[PDB]
Amino acid sequence: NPNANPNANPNA
Amino acid sequence: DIQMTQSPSTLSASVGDRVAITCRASQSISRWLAWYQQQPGKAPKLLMSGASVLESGVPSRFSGSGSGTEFTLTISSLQPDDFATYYCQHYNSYFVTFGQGTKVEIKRTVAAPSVFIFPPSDEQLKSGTASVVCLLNNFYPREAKVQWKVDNALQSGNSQESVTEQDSKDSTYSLSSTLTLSKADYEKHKVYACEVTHQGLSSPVTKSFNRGE
Amino acid sequence: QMQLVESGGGVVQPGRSLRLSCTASGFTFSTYAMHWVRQSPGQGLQWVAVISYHSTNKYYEDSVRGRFTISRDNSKNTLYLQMNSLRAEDTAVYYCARDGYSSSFFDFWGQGTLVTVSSASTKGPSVFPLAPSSKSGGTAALGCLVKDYFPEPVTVSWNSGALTSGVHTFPAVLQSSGLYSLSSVVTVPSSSLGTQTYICNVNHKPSNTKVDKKVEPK
Repeated sequence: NPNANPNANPNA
Repeated sequence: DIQMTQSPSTLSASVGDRVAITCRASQSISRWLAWYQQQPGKAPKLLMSGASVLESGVPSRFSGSGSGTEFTLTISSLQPDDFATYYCQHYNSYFVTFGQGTKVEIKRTVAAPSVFIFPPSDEQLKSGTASVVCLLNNFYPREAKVQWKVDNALQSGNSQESVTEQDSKDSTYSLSSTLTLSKADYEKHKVYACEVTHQGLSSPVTKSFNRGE
Repeated sequence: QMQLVESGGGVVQPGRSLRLSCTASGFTFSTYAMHWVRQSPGQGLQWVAVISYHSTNKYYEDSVRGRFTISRDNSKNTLYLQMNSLRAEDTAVYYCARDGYSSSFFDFWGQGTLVTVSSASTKGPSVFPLAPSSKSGGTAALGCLVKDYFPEPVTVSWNSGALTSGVHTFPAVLQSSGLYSLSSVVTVPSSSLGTQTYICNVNHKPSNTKVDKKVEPK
């Protein structure tokens, strides 16, 4: 998933 | 903590077949289950995740099912590229584990091995060791047994075996067994024989030679 | 093109250390967790460790926790595995793998780098003839036995590549000595044993040993 920003994952 | 058990460990089938591989988890993992394919000499390749979601580029003849503890990888119509080893993997936690793998090999008719025995060369004997080699050529299925005897004395623990992959033309196996003896022990004995047992042989076959003769 | 290039492997002595590298290109290395997965020869897969995209989280499997250390340099698109106190049980091909879905499974793998934990020393093979028997009208078998070499691999061809049909070159086996041995074999017509000459061409690049051995009826 290149479109996923891990800095904007609300599950973290 | 979680053990992944695949079954069968080996599977024999032919092109055009429907085949099913099973993966059991020792503990509930919902649908967090991935399948991988590995060709010889190649890194594994992801086929599915979430038990059933195919990766782009994976032919749709592959399909996965199951939930909780038991899972199935199905190939509707086996194609030549599909003969490989298949692994399952859970991702119920960070600390993932794989199944031991399932190898899918080509089924064919029974073929008995051709047996050959080779004495140690004189070049080698000059060095202090003697290697006796027994060749089992082009047999199927893979299961075969080799017994070494030196003057009717069964040899145990002093030989090593090696088996080829399924031949690319006729889908048979070949096996090579080497008996290691000291040069002194080789000179004290006459008869060197390897006896082979295989499904394709009505009775075991023995190939032997007499040292120097 | 997506690729993961690994390096730093090779032969290492028990108790010693070694660092593996894995360099990424063709995707955004810095947005993915990265894993190391290993496979010992003839065996299955085993997960080793993971590192989060910004290195905050690192996890290891039981057998390596305390000896292995995982890290990364996003500015270089590089993943590292520092292996210490190496044991014979660590011998394996080591793969780096991308966690494309951030879910602890692996959608893209590098082609792996081999790590061999051994005290054995580089040594070229002795090439001995497996001569065809005098009791062989139909088919005969001959070969050559390449004995006592380290590390892998050796390559074997027959008649400088001209003879490939009927050729079986077996997987190497590891002896208690720490050295490898393998056999190469071919089946030929018995009627061709006095005419056609059979040469097995052995090449062990690690020791710069090339041998051409003629295999004759004794």
